[PDB]
Amino acid sequence: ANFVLNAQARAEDKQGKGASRRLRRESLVPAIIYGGNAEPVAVTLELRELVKALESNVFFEEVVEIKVGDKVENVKIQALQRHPAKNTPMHADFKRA
Amino acid sequence: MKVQASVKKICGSCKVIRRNGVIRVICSAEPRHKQRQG
Amino acid sequence: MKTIKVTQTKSSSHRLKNHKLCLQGLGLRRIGHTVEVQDTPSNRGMINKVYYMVSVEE
Amino acid sequence: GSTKNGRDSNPKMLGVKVYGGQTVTAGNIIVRQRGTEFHAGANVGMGRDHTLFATADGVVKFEVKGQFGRRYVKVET
Amino acid sequence: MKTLSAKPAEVQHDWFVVDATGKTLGRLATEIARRLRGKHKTSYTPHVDTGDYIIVINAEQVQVTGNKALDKKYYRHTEFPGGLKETNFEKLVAHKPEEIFERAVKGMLPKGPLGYAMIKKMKVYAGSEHPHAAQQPQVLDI
Amino acid sequence: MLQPKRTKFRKVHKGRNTGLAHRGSTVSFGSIAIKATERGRMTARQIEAARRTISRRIKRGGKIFIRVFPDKPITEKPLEVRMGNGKGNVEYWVCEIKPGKILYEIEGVNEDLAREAFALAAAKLPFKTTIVTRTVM
RNA sequence: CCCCGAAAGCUAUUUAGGUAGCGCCUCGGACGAAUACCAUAGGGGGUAGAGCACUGUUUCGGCACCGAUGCAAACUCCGAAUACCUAUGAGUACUAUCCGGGAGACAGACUGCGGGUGCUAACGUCCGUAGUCAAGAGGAAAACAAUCCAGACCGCCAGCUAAGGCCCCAAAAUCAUAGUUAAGUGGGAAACGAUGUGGGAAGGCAUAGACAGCUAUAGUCGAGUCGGCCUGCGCGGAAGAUGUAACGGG
Ligand SMILES: [Zn+2]
Repeated sequence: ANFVLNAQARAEDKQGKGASRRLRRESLVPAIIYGGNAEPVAVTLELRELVKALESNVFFEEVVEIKVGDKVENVKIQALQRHPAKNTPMHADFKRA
Repeated sequence: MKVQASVKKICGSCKVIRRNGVIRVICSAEPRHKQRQG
Repeated sequence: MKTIKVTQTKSSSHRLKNHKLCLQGLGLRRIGHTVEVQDTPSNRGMINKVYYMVSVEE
Repeated sequence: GSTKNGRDSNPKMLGVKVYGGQTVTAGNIIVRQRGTEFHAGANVGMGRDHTLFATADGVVKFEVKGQFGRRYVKVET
Repeated sequence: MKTLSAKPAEVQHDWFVVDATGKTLGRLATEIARRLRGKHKTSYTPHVDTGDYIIVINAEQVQVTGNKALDKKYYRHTEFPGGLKETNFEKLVAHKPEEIFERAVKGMLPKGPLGYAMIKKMKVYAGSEHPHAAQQPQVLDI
Repeated sequence: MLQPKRTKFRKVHKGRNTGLAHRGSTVSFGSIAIKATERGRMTARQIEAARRTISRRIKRGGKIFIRVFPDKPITEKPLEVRMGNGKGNVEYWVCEIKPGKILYEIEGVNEDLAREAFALAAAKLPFKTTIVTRTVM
């Protein structure tokens, strides 16, 4: 309800160090969703949306809806990786709620 | 006039301008706050 | 058995010894020279090792 | 002044001499080691200086075995 | 010998007059140098002079861009110690525009006897009138 | 002047400073922290000067946490000496700083005073700095 | 006149600019794929990185211990890519090994990568590894052994290209499209300062009238404007002696 992050599909050709660096140059953040009853799903998110969500404190406790096409996944933010110096978000781990 | 690489505003009566490529600080009330260059 | 054309595009004078030997094993002998070789993993390895100075026509 | 260092010992050329999958003959040395980094299995003997040698003709094989988890070298005929 | 060189005796030099009002000095000087050297003729020979006579009028109206009018410096050294003399574009154009054009063109012309001979075919005058009516120059827009 | 109480070896190799600081980049002992953004070397006297400036300007109204300690000795030949004849003697101690390394944290003081004090401290350091705060994730 | 073609290393020496054995060159005989490149299969590791389980070291707390946090060539619970060894195989290369006749050489240099020493100085010095010079011309970098491109059997007033370039000196576009700069920046130089100008995201306020000023919180004024963050290109900081001399010149 509060947060609906719009995600895309991140495939094998888009996985890897080179693909990740290209995506971050295009201002996109790779992310993974892992939870019970299904295998992990790799997705891509928008840096501006992720940064806006991260500011709010309730983002960490409330459930979030990740929309990829018609599919909607209800998850909670599990982990975040930040650049040591610049502090920009780089990767996110979500756990199904 | 003080000539220095770091010229900054001192009080509320100061103003920073650029004359012919030179940065200057001019103060209305105080004639000693005049700064040049930097 | 399919075949592939391979043309040498740059010089080999100051390259690594294994790269020169890969050229020799493929049969290239000078700039602009083109050869026809069998399409096998053994030849593909040599081609990939010297990709930067060859052109492959499939 | 001067320096009190500047000494070193001659090399001893230690290490493995025959690798796994290779063929050996009886008497061939397989491992030169200061201690028992590797232990002997079937058809492998140990010398006074902890050297491991082959007592039979065959193929060398390395493995990890035992509660201790120590490494063994053996020869398969 | 199937390729032939131009014969100096057979060369013909044509006269043209150019007006410098409002034009840019360097972009005019390049074309003047081309025509003086004769790069525009199919009979061009490096060791022969096949160019044309170029008169320049209103030379003191030549223009430069930016702040070059004030900041472009012309130097010259008398061989005496400490004898370096300096001037700038505005004063030099006011006093001797002929020198301005001479410097601009000699810089772009070859250095040697042939270059010295080639630069003689340029006549520069500050006014709108020239004394070469007898040669019947034609108007050239460059 | 921070210096290790004891050491196994008196003299160490020069080495090379590369990589980023994935450890020590998180505020963990206070509220507001100053963090380096490039790499370099920080000396004990520089550490002491920065700490003294910060403490003086905050007027001992909060707690300062120091997260840099100099443990790498540095040697220099005395003077007027030719090359050779062994390594030199120790003259001072330093700490390697990688980008992202946190240098000082402050707890118990207000953001304005802490930031202004960090601004004073930055004028003494030999590398660029930035200001960070505690965060959830 | 024709063919091939090195080395400046290891070991020892009253030895250090000498010499001897080995390594590198050449010729003859014997012997021939037993060789090399690549693919697949099998095999050991303790380096890069990382970590605190041993050794040592560091800070903050609660009772020599416990919680948190950081470091290491001579620390390791861990651990690559490469490199090295063995077997099988396609293709392409007279390869690999042995016996003998003749040598030269044992003062190297620069550059890139991993390091010790030095000041993370030296066209400095000492190792490993690859390229060039040495013993190699041609084109480019103005001039410039060691950089880039490229390996000169002889002749041609024929053509296509590499590095690098197309306004003139001087061969080739004053070519085409969309932007940035105003400093001749381009075409030397930092911490730091402040305004220039382009792009991006966010936030405060507003004709129930903000913002700069002027008049007694008001309003005779009529719509934008106040303050910040991330980025492209520019500005100051910038002093030396022979003569412009820090785009080769115009
Ligand atoms: Zn003032």
